[PDB]
Amino acid sequence: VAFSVDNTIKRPNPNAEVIKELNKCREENSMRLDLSKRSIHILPSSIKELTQLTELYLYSNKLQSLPAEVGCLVNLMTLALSENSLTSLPDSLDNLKKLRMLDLRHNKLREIPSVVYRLDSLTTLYLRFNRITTVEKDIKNLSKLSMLSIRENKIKQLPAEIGELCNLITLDVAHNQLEHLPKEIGNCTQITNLDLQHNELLDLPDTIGNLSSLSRLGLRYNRLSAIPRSLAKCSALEELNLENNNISTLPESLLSSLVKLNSLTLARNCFQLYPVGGPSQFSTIYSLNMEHNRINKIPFGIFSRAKVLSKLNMKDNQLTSLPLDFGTWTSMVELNLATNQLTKIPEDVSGLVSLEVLILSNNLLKKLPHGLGNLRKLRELDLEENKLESLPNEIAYLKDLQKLVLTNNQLTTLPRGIGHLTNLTHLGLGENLLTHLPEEIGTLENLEELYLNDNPNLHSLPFELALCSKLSIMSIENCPLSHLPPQIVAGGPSFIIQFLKMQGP
Amino acid sequence: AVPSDNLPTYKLVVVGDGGVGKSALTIQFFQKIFVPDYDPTIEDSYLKHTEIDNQWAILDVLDTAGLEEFSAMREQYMRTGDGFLIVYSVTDKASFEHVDRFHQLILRVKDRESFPMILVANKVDLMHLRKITREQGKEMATKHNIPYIETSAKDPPLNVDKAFHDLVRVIRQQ
Amino acid sequence: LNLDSIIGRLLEVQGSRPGKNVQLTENEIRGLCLKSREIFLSQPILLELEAPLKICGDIHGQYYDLLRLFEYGGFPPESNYLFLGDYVDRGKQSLETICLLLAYKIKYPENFFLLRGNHECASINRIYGFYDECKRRYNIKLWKTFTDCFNCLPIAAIVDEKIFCCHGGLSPDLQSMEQIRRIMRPTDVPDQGLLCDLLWSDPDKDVQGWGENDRGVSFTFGAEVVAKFLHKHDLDLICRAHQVVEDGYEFFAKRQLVTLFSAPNYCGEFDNAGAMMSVDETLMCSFQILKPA
Ligand SMILES: Nc1nc2c(ncn2[C@@H]2O[C@H](COP(=O)(O)OP(=O)(O)OP(=O)(O)O)[C@@H](O)[C@H]2O)c(=O)[nH]1
Ligand SMILES: [Cl-]
Ligand SMILES: [Mg+2]
Ligand SMILES: [Mn+2]
Ligand SMILES: [Mn+2]
Repeated sequence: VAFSVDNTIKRPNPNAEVIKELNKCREENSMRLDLSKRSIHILPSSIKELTQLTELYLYSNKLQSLPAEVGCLVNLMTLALSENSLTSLPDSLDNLKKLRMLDLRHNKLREIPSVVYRLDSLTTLYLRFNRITTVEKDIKNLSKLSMLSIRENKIKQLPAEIGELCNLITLDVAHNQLEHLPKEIGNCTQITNLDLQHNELLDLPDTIGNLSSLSRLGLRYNRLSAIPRSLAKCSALEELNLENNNISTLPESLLSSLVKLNSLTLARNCFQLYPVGGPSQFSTIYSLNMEHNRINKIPFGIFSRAKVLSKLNMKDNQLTSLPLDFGTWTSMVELNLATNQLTKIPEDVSGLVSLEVLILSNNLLKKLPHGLGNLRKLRELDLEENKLESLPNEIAYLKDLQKLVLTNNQLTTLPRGIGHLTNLTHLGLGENLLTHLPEEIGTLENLEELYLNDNPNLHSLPFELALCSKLSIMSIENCPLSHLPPQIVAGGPSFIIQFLKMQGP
Repeated sequence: AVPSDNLPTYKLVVVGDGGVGKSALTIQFFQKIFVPDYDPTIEDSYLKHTEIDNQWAILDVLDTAGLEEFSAMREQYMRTGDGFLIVYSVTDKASFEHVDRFHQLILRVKDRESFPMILVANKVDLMHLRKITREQGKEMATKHNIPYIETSAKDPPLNVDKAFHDLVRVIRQQ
Repeated sequence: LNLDSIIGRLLEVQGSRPGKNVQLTENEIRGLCLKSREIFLSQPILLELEAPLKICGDIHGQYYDLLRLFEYGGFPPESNYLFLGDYVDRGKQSLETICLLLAYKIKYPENFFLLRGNHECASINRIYGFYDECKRRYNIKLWKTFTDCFNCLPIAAIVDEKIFCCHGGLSPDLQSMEQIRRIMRPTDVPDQGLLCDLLWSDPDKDVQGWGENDRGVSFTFGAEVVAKFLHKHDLDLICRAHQVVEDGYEFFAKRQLVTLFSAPNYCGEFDNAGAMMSVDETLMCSFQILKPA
């Protein structure tokens, strides 16, 4: 590095412990050597004398390359080299007939070393966070591999010999540039954890269904356009995440055959309708995430058999109404309907006794329906950026309500029943048309945060507000407060609280 | 907020079954965010300069593998640690049962009768899915004679920094 | 097709008087943000770039100066570009700047790179004008989409294993690059930690080691810290931004650290020039300076 400045050239001008450890290991005849985290740049050639070593740990060092003397350690079974500057490996490692695990994570390998392809005794190989761009056909020699992780590389395709590794249990090729998965992957019937996330896959091979023991399949953030029907044979899958793909439809028998499916994610896809099938397809999932899609209608009776479903996310969709059986979702706990074209909430919402978190922000709601107070277990209610005009008096029955958000709404006055929310700790009233606050606001002992900024008609605050001893954070920005002295207003929230407390009757 | 010089280094190792929330707790402690997605961990190391009880220290938290497939060098990483967090999920009985196995493994690798460690009960926010009660956790902690704490990695965090600070205090005491 | 049309509509204002806005529909900007977020998540958080490369400092919404920088250095894909952050706020045309940068990133993912700055945060945008501009010209949904896109931006880059590029500077907690590699995305910028120091720290000649920062967050570091970091990590130069410099560039720790600022006449109150550093295959860095008006 040099700098061509001022019409000239300028430049940025600014192992005894290892030897002792090697001598100690030789004297003690130890079968394990740990030289990790020692800032070693060049490994001493004297290590060749330690022929009895079976485990060598050189990770977290500055090794540019390993000396050829390492090949004399024929008894090595574990070789840890993660977090180094290795660019290649010596060919002398062929003598390591007993090597079973090789760790090469976080290195500077531009390609898999040729000597690694000859270490047929390896059962676990780590190649994460390297610069590898291709996998040679010599991978077939490593038939004994059971764990292969080559994620965080620049691999664009996998050789057809990957299907000859019948002993593979976990295959990690995530965060690569793969565009197609060879059909030979179905020959590795012992694979239980296959990771394909953050790739450029366009489709999955029809032989993926031969992985009867597969339990984890990562397909999020790809270019998949459809799911093959053979995936239904993988009944051992626990979660099916398809976030950020081009999938728009699913096989009818896919979700039904996934008896062990506990969660389903279809976010950031091209779905315009719910997957075709009966209610039985959702009978096993605990959570259903279908946000950022273009779904406009929820089918009637879709969740009739979904007794276990508790979380539903429909954020950022094209919903304009709700199904007539909306009140039958008695098992619902958290419901997210934010960023939709909903204009009203049906009166059947009173039947959601188990509901605890309800989000209805960024909608076209104008009034909360009567019967909303039946939600005894409701804890969080979000109504930010709506067209609400007034709040129903039934809101006083939300004893378990803890957080209430009403930012960016056309509310003018608050009901006098808001003082019964003894568990309320957060109250966001910013950007509203509040002329004044009710005197009952002072009974909220647990209220900790109150937001009142950007209210143009809030000319005065009730004296009962000082009774909130737990009130720590308050926003009063841009408020006129014409009924209070300007000095106290300019002093800050603490000055306003002190003035209210001193003048309190 | 400026750390002083010649700070002592504490090596903290987090152990437990797969999916209990070790990585989520570590990320919440360091990056102050909650990762909703699940990705099995082979080995991850984190470093932070923090002041505990008005004493600056360097915390080197090491995250191990909860899955048997990914637990290849777990014993080696545990051998180099100074303190251990035994994390189990209150929604998983198997994780709570494997606490005994993890404690025995720690004792065997350290070759000591007792060692600084803390039993951590994670995912306590999932009250509807909770299967292990607080009484069972304290009973397990009392038997092994180790501190007990309940944590929640999901926002808002619950005692995420408290567990690591208590482990550092236990290391200092012994 | 559509991306080329967007780029052409953004570049057609080149050569005209400053202040002329570019009217793009909300759907196009949303698509640009989504595709840019996908590409950002498709690449490592710690970039490993190769020369030749152009490195630029803060822009802060000065679109016409972004255009001047492109004219001086060559519009893509003629030359590779690396931006160190702070593309929005404190500018009248932040939307045009960010849209052009995202379009160039989408069209040339492997030759165009954008690093995350301290202003690429929801809290900072809500205060320093980007939220106001988005609300004035569009809805808050676009601002939230921009926040989601910003949360996935990479943090630091390394050029030819000798130059370390970041917005703010060094961190006391930074002891290895794997720590940067382990930062999860998407994420908001915390008030403390490795990410906060990497986005907020500033060098200071009056500090021996680490010291308090006048910004009220992160820390300041001296020349000895830079020298020790370079020696430990076997690097040669630290390239940074975040701080305004009169000449557009300024060396620190005996040319071991360089601060780059690319927006001339910053905020309309400074007479500083904008500089861009060009790196060739031989790592012979050179600075192209945009003279102030
Ligand atoms: N709701 C909730 N989920 C949690 C909590 N802690 C962890 N999780 C979830 O637990 C799952 C696994 O989290 P990880 O951090 O990967 O768990 P781990 O035990 O470190 O995983 P391994 O490294 O594979 O053993 C993810 O779905 C997390 O979001 C918590 O406090 N609350
Ligand atoms: Cl700034
Ligand atoms: Mg983990
Ligand atoms: Mn900045
Ligand atoms: Mn700036």
